[PDB]
Amino acid sequence: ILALERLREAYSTKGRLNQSQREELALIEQAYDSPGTTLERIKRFLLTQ
Amino acid sequence: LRAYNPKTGIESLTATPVSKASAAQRAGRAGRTKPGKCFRLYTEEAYQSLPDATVPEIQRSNLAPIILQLKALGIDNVLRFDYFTPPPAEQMTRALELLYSLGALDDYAKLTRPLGLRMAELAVEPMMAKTLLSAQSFGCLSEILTIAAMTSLDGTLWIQHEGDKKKTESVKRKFAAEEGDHLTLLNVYQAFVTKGRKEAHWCHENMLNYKAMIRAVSIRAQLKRFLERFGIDVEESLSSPSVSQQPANKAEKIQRCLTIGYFAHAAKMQPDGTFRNVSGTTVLHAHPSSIMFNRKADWVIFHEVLETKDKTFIRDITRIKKEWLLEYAPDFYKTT
Amino acid sequence: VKGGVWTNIEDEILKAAVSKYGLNQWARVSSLLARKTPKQCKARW
Amino acid sequence: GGLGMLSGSHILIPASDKRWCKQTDVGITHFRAGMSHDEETLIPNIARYIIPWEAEFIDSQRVWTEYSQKRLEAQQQNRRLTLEDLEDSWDRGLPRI
Amino acid sequence: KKLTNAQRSGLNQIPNRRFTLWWSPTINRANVYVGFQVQLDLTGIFLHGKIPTLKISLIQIFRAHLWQKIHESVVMDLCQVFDQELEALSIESVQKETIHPRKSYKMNSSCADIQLFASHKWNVTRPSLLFDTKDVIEATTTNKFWIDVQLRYGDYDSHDIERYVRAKYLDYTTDSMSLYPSPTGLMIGIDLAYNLYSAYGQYFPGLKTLIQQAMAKIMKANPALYVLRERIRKGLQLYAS
Amino acid sequence: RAAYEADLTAQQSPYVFFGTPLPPLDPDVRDDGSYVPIWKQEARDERGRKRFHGAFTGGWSAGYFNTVGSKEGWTPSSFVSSRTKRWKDDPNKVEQRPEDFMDEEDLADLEESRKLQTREAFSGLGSTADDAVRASGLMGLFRVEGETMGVKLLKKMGWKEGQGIGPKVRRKARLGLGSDANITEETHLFAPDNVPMISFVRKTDHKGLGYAGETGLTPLSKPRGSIGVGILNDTGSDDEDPYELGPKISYNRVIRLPLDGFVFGKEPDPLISEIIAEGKYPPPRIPPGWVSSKKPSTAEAAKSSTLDPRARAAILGEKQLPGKS
RNA sequence: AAAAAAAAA
RNA sequence: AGCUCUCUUUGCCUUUUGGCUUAGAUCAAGUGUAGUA
Repeated sequence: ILALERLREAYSTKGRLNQSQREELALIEQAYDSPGTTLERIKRFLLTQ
Repeated sequence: LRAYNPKTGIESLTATPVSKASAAQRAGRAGRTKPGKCFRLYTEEAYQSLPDATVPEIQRSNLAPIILQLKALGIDNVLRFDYFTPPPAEQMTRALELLYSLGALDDYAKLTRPLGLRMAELAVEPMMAKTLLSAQSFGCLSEILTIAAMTSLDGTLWIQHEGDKKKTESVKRKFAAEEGDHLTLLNVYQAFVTKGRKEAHWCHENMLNYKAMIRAVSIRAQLKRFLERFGIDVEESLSSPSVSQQPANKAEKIQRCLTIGYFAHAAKMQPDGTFRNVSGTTVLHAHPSSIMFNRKADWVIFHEVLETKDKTFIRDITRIKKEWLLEYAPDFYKTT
Repeated sequence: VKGGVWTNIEDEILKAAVSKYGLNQWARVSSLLARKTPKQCKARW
Repeated sequence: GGLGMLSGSHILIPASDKRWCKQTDVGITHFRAGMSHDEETLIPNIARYIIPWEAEFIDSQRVWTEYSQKRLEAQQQNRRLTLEDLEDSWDRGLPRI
Repeated sequence: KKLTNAQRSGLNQIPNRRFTLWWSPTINRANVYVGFQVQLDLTGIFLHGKIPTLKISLIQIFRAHLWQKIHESVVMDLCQVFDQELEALSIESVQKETIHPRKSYKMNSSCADIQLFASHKWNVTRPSLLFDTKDVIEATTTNKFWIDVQLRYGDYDSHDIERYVRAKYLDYTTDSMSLYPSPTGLMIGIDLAYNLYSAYGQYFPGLKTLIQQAMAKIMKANPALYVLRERIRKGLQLYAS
Repeated sequence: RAAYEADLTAQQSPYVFFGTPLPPLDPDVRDDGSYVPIWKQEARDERGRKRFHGAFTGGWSAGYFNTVGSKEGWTPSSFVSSRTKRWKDDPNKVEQRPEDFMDEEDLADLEESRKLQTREAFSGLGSTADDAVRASGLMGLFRVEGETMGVKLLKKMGWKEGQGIGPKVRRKARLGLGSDANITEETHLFAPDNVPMISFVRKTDHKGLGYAGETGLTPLSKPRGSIGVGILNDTGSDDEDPYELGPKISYNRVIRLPLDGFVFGKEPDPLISEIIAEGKYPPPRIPPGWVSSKKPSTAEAAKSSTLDPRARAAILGEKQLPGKS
């Protein structure tokens, strides 16, 4: 939870965001919707990648 | 299952869990010729948890045509009738409000003799029956008679050739007109009948069906016969070469007759490409079969509306104007 | 969709795009490819 | 409709910006407020609305010792501290209470 | 939308236009220390210096000769209300003078608007304001009256309407170049930028109540005034709840 | 243009006899009628130049070329009346409407303000406003339905809110005295209760039966107005509460082997068992001696079907609604 | 105490 | 051991990239359905 809002403090609700910020916002909302898969992906990346 | 929400008053084709009778007939139809297997993809406690029978169908359907039919039989006392199951008390209020908006019923919940019977005895959807019965008092009738023939039709006219995308777009634009999908259907009928010589292979190059649309031809014959027992002479001027009337005003006449008959289903296009109702609450999208799917419009009428699993689609778009709707629905619309 | 795995179509279009535009204009090259960004084209090369 | 700027400078307002007209049915009144003064009212400095740090630290220490006091004689009584006994201690403390 | 840089800059300058319109009486000031006072064409708005955002917003407010149509609307409303009160005022006839079509925005010289021909020689008073009650009737008698209406777009420093109509009546009856049909008339001034009204000059008995009631009625419900207020409200995007 | 659009329109579609056929799909001519999002549109004017023309609509020019006037000029009207001839007793008294002082764009945005709304006595499509009204307590108790007149004509024909539609029910009562069956049971004539509406959950997914699913998280908490900062210079909300930081916080008051992965049903389905079985009831006795009593167009009738529903219900013996009386 | 900056049979 | 024509190889380059700077700057995107006939 905490990590997500830190990233979302970087971007105001409105704005002219380019592609990578909206990809990040999509990833953050996806993490909010599906947290277990996000945490498992984070641990897999942290072990493997 | 098809359901009909009466508060919003829209259809919905939604994926419901099956009934115990449904999974029962599932297992029964599994093992027909040899002892077979069933593969219900859910747990046994879930199997205990489904309802025993299907949802009653009169609680999730348009009660407007069946209240119309029950009045056509003569049982006006629809409240005191021996139904097998009682319908919801407010869905039929929406139904009879729909009946009043089409005329038919009076202020005193009685069928009107001249018009109400004439919408009553037809086997067509009531709103466009009201469209048809208003044509003679205003003008052109055979064109919307043809549209009534082809709207009483379920399977689509255009065959789905997945190998053609710009070609099917061209052969739709071979017939298409900007003033609604109804004029496109009228054009395909007039192309098939006047010069087509009832020929199926011509429909085979034109990506068109054969059986359902000649069934619609028979439907047009039946509607013309039913109006012949209405005592109104049929103005069959299509065979005549009298084209001296200007076609723009006649197309305006056709869509004006439609908006007299389809005043309830009115929507406005929003600049993100969507459609909203008069209240501006429900989100409506153009169905991916009309030409108006990819065209600009301001105010539209649609033959039907249905809620799918994700988006609400509206069908048979036709262009209108605002002051037409203010003129022809004084009891139903009023300016701000 | 702006993601996926690299197909043969995309690799050949990327190489022809690099032949025309060079290795310092990845936004033109990525404009050629529908599903790939300038960073993804650069990473693929 | 103004710009809403906040000021940190000594900006005096001449009294010509203290008059107003009003229309009535028996006449029109052109009021000029501040006639009894020959003194201009001054634009409020922002720094007079911000509590100095030293006093804020002192009150933070004092009101947190008070909070520990009410926690000690609150847990030997009720189970949760209310929002009436801490209304006096509301916007105090560097970790605000 | 896919939008050009001139249009980007126009959209970016819109709130500055609204701010400049809102604070226009204190920006378009008279105490200025320098600035060539020019008049905006076909209006009575005087500009000191060049402020382009103020000028473009004021042109948008007063499009399509709206100053002239306001003047015509107010004078014809006054003329018809005059037409309802001939009998008690001993007015023999009422006339609407329409010699100069574009006099509503000329501030150097003015002409009469409405003429009232009297059946009997009225005893005019000393020239007094509309809200002045100490009427001093003089023994000089006359048989003709005229009503002049003028529109003022006042500013923050000069929007006293009584002194304005006093100065205007004395200046337009002192000089010989301005032609008035009778020596006794009534000057009516309408401060358009603050919604004020005043009248100054002679009065035959019974006129004062009619003028004040009619003026209140038409400041409440003139149509051209209404479209002026609607244009200002749309320009500010300032609404009432 | 001209000849090309005409003859390729004639070539692509002679079959559109009614209406107007679509403009040709060519690289030369443009398809004006097709939709072109909002992030693809160009802002053009009536003429068709990328240019704005207002003080508050983003233009560097307002009025008739930075002038309050017009091309045609303006001419005042004459107005003469007296005792012999007055204006108010005139036959054609032209009143002063506030629309001859308006411009074409004033009329345009005035009719833009004139929104269309459905009437209060008839329900429109998707009118979703009663949910917040009903869930208000005493406000929902005092405020009632807005008397859509289908409901009141149903009241006229003998229906009451709180119960449904059907034949009369000869049930005694529930007095609220428990479940006492010692009442005399003289069974007044009542009406059937309303069946509840079905409110089906939205199924946008292929999730299986009985699956609650992976639970989703929530974000961690969360003289009126200003002039504005422009719609392009807003970027994102760089105009907050100017006085104090942060969004305001909500405050608490106090502190055979089956298939792999497939389980076997312990008990069979009852009706896949009674399909073999004989059922719960025997066939009738059928004694000897009984014998069969009898030994071994629609369109044209519909043409002559002149029976009105009044005489139809008279000969079918169905009670009718009361009319005007 | 104007210009950029509001298009070539 | 010549002169013409043909072919190959060698030469030739013959339509053979005409400045600058913060690579001059920036660059997400309409809708795609379809228990039953």
